[PDB]
Amino acid sequence: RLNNPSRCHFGIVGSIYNLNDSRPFSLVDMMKPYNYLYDAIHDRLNKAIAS
Amino acid sequence: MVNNINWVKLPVILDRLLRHPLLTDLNLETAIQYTLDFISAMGLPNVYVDKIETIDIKEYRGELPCDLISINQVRLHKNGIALRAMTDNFNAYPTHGEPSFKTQGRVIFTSIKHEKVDISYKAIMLDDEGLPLIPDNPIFLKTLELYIKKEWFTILFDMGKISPAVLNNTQQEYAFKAGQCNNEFVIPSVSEMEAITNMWNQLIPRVTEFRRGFKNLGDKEYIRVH
Repeated sequence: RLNNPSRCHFGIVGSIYNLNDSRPFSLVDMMKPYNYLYDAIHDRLNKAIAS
Repeated sequence: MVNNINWVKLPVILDRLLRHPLLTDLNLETAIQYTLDFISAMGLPNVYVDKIETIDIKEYRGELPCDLISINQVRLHKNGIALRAMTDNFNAYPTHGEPSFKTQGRVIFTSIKHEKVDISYKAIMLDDEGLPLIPDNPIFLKTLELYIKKEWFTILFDMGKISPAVLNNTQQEYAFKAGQCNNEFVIPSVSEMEAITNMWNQLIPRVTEFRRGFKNLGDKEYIRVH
C-alpha cells in the first residue's frame, strides 16, 4: 500500500459467508436436517414396500 | 413380570390342597405330575432358568445339554453371529450360506461342520432333590392349586362322586385364575416397558436385532441435533 509499510498479505484471498463474527451457517447446513429426515422416512417406505 | 420369582418347594402346594377334605388323598407324586402339566400348559417363560452352554459340533451335529427344554438362541462361538433355522430339506447331504440349526432330541443339527456354538436355553429349576421348584407367587400358587383340584374333581365326576355343579364351579374358577396368572407373568414391569418403549420409538428402524443376542433391542435410539 502506498502509505502503510506494514500493510501486506499473501496471495490467498477469500471470505467466510457468516453472520456477525460467527461460524458460517451454510446452505447445506440449513438443509441437512431435512435431508437426514428424508433418509429416515424413505427407509420406512422401503421396508413397507418390501414386506 | 412385575414381581420377582421367589422359589419354594413343591410341598407348599400341598398345604393348600389338603385344606380341602376331598383332596386329602393327594400325594407329592400326584403334585409332581400335575405341576409339570400346569407349568407346560401355561408356557410362562419366567418360570424357567436361563442357561448358556458352549457345545462343539462334530459334523453338522452336536450333543445338547441334558436339562434343555427350549432354546433361546444358538450362535457361533468365535463370531457371536446367531444361527436362524434350518429350512433346507437336504442339509448335510452332498450332491454328486447363512448358518442354521435344527434340534430334535438331544442332538442339534447345524449347517456348519466343525465349529463350537453357544446355546442359550431354558431349563427347569430343581431342588436339593431332583424335583421341580415352583414360584411362591400366590397367584401362581392359587391357580396351580385350582389346576390340581380340577383334575382330581374331573376324575371324581367321572366316578359319580362329585356334583356337576361342583365341577362347574371348579372349571370356572380355574378358568379365571389361569388368565389372571397369565397376565401376572406376561404384563411387563416398568423396567421392561422402557425397553419396549425404546424398541417401539425408532426414527431409523433397527431391524437386525436377531444377529446380536437381542442385546441392543431395548436400547434407546438417539438423534443428533443439526
